[PDB]
Amino acid sequence: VLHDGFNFDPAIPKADEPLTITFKAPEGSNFYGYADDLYLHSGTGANWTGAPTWGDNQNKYRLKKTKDNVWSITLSSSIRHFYSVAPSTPLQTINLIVRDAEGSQQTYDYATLVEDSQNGFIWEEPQKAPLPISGEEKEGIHIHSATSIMLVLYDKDSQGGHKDCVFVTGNFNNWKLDSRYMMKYDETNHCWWITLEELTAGETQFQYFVYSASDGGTYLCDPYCEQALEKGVDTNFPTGAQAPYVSVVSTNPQPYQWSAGEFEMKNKENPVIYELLLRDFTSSGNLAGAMEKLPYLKELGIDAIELMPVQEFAGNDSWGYNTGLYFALDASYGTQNEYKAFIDACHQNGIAVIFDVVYNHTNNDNPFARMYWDTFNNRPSTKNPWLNAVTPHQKYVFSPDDFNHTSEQTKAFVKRNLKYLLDTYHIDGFRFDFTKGFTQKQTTGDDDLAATDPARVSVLKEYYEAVKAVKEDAMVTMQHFCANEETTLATEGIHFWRNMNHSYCQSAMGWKDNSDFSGLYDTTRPNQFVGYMESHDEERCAYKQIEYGNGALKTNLSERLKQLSSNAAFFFTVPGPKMLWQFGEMGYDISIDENGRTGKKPVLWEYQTERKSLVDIYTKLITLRTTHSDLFNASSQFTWKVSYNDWDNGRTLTLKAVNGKQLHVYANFTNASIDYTIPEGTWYLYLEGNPVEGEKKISVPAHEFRLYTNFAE
Ligand SMILES: OC[C@H]1O[C@H](OC[C@H]2O[C@H](O[C@H]3[C@H](O)[C@@H](O)[C@@H](O[C@H]4[C@H](O)[C@@H](O)[C@@H](O[C@H]5[C@H](O)[C@@H](O)[C@@H](O[C@H]6[C@H](O)[C@@H](O)[C@@H](O)O[C@@H]6CO)O[C@@H]5CO)O[C@@H]4CO)O[C@@H]3CO)[C@H](O)[C@@H](O)[C@@H]2O[C@H]2O[C@H](CO)[C@@H](O)[C@H](O)[C@H]2O)[C@H](O)[C@@H](O)[C@@H]1O
Ligand SMILES: OC[C@H]1O[C@H](O[C@H]2[C@H](O)[C@@H](O)[C@@H](O[C@H]3[C@H](O)[C@@H](O)[C@@H](O[C@H]4[C@H](O)[C@@H](O)[C@@H](O[C@H]5[C@H](O)[C@@H](O)[C@@H](O)O[C@@H]5CO)O[C@@H]4CO)O[C@@H]3CO)O[C@@H]2CO)[C@H](O)[C@@H](O)[C@@H]1O
Ligand SMILES: OC[C@H]1O[C@H](O[C@H]2[C@H](O)[C@@H](O)[C@@H](O[C@H]3[C@H](O)[C@@H](O)[C@@H](O[C@H]4[C@H](O)[C@@H](O)[C@@H](O[C@H]5[C@H](O)[C@@H](O)[C@@H](O)O[C@@H]5CO)O[C@@H]4CO)O[C@@H]3CO)O[C@@H]2CO)[C@H](O)[C@@H](O)[C@@H]1O
Ligand SMILES: [Ca+2]
Ligand SMILES: [Mn+2]
Repeated sequence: VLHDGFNFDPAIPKADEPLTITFKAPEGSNFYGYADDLYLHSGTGANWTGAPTWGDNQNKYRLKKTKDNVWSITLSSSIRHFYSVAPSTPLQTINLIVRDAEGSQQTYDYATLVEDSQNGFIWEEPQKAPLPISGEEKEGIHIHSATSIMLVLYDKDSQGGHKDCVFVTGNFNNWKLDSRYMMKYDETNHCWWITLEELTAGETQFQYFVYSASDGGTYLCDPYCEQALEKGVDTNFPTGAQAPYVSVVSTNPQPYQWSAGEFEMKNKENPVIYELLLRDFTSSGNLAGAMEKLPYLKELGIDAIELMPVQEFAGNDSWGYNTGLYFALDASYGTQNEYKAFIDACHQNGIAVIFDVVYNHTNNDNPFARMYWDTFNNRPSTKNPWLNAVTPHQKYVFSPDDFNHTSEQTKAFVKRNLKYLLDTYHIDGFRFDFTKGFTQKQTTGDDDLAATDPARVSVLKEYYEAVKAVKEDAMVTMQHFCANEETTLATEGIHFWRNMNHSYCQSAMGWKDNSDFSGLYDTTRPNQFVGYMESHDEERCAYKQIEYGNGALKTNLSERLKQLSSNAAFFFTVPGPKMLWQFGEMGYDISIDENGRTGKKPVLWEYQTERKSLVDIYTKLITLRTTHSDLFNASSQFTWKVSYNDWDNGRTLTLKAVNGKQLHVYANFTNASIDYTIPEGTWYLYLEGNPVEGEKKISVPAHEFRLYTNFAE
């Protein structure tokens, strides 16, 4: 009798006996009805000792077809002799891939356990025992003492099944599988657990080996670790450990001393948000480099820094939209305490901190993925309780590992992670990446995906309410781009990205086509829409000038900075929260496609002095929202003429406070001077408080604006 996949004679592989491996292709699978022989790509232990060169078709690697959909191979003399393993090396796992002769079609990483009598690895029945703790955050790493930690690993698949055993391996047992480090299973709580005793204080490194007869075994780290080494990044990644991740825990942490107490976001109803990628914001690409620039951002007058994703992402050179671990921040930007110090410094400068967080998808490195994996199709198992096997929204497939947001396990994980980041890092709110992806509906395009999904609306409220329960003044922004759902969710106090990049690129270039600014201001709830001329996802307004500008806007820096300054006068002057992408204030004009869309960008701090005239305008316009905040109250009456038809005679905006304060802006986006009659009144050129007669007529040069207040300071 044969199960689907790999079968073993002897049933329990023995390191020092021969082994017959029989592979049975399951129905639908890619070798189902395959006619020819298959080949074995295999090796022992974490790093596949003795693996051949991919495609080596020596007879010793041939699996003979013995029946329909059944192939067999014998590892002769012994397993140890087959892989040339030394007699005193514990041989505890065998990793198996079957492939065609061409090395084109294949199965994916699988392992089984090997008993090594000769070296003292004898199998034992795993014990059942009750979890000795209770409560809502049972899973993960509990520091019991300087010398002991309890590990708790959730294990229940979507078919109600679980693994057969779990070993903990690490620096404490030289990365071996050992019967003393077998976790006990609690069937009521659906958790493996163990206490590691007799650790030396300092740093414990570990991973799990999880095993079932039906799934085989796999190495994975703890999803709740706060610190991880990643193989290919950390030079000290342990030799005995398998890629990708090793969990790190200190039983004696040096705990960060937070300054003073109580931080509140300034201008909290309508903040100016600076979107920052640590990788490209400074030459050092890290927190320490960014910390040197907090004085610059404070003077700029911003209310909040939005950090592009800092949760552990694949490798160390990324935008961050490829999260492998959610409770560990990426050590390429710095240590846990450097993240706290950076956030503390922001706070001490008056600046809030928002984390960009990515819950649509994770990657193949996530323990949640590795726990229940399909080794035939290289994607999450259909039994995976957190992840979809196949992305429901086929228009947008950013990784193989799409979260199921109708899973209770997924929802509990996201809420616990949002609470963790608020409690540990003292952050001020969240920008949720791609909330449109929090859906189980089968779709193939933009319109079917964008149609209302009441379950998507419902889970986004749940996530919002979970954040508010922890910090009632936390700012929750969602990158959604689904109009009907945004109306419902904006009513609850959720903020939404309002993408005005297209219009302000067109105006920056001097093209009136599709230049309508009006989408920046939602007339119903202007404070719920975070409007931007630029984001990390879009082309730079100052780059489009160079590539496609009308006339002098291609070549004349002076004129380009005037036009970008006029854009800003039609942006920071508008009620509701606003976002700028790093260096827009200094006319950053490298194409998004330079060095590839997500590639490292040039770091051009010399632009801060060479385009200081634009930095000054941004600073004054942003600072105006602090010094005259009563003007930008959403109660203020706001009117503007910013359509396709508002061009040859200028664009206008007037903002009128209930207390009688007024702001008026005129701009000429054209390539020629235009005559304008200032509206009636006594006006000051606030960016210069020198008075100006209203009902008076001026010539406004190409690309320039005039800003007027009916107050002098
Ligand atoms: O380490 C390897 C590698 O991994 C990474 O790559 C992952 C991807 O990252 C990036 O994509 C991100 C965005 O940055 C993020 O902001 C977010 O953006 C999504 C939106 O959430 C989603 O809604 C959708 O937007 C659509 C929109 O829905 C639709 O309605 C319309 O909207 C317009 C409208 O048409 C218009 O009228 C106007 O009103 O404005 C609207 C707003 O635009 O069109 C929108 C845009 O199409 O899509 C966007 C993204 O475009 O979420 C994603 C993912 O979290 C990168 O931009 C992307 O290139 C990366 O994918 C790359 O890598 C993948 C595998 O690794 C691969 O599958 C993919 O093909 C490949 O290109 C890291 O971040 C890298 O740094 C790293 O090296
Ligand atoms: O420090 C030791 C060592 O560590 C790292 O390599 C080890 C891996 O971390 C470990 O997983 C294991 O690698 C396995 C691999 O996981 C497994 O999938 C298989 O790899 C096959 C692919 O399956 C197969 O498709 C083919 O891959 C091609 C790929 O198709 C092609 O598109 C292109 O990208 O190149 C690939 C390479 O030929 O072949 C590979 C096998 O080559 O088997 C692997 C084991 O052989 O063990 C690795 C070695 O210990 C580090 O990456 C390595 O530098 C370090 O020396
Ligand atoms: O009346 C005759 C003429 O009128 C119209 O064309 C003129 C436009 O009205 C005018 O604004 C100006 O066009 C600008 C355009 O507004 C501006 O955006 C820029 O266009 C660039 C894009 O910015 C750039 O991204 C790229 O667009 C590509 C895109 O990358 C690609 O993926 C795909 O979508 O195709 C697009 C090209 O179709 O390149 C364009 C440049 O082609 O600069 C434009 C001017 O260079 O000038 C137009 C006349 O030159 C009508 O549109 C036209 O049909 C009539 O013939
Ligand atoms: Ca990383
Ligand atoms: Mn999704």
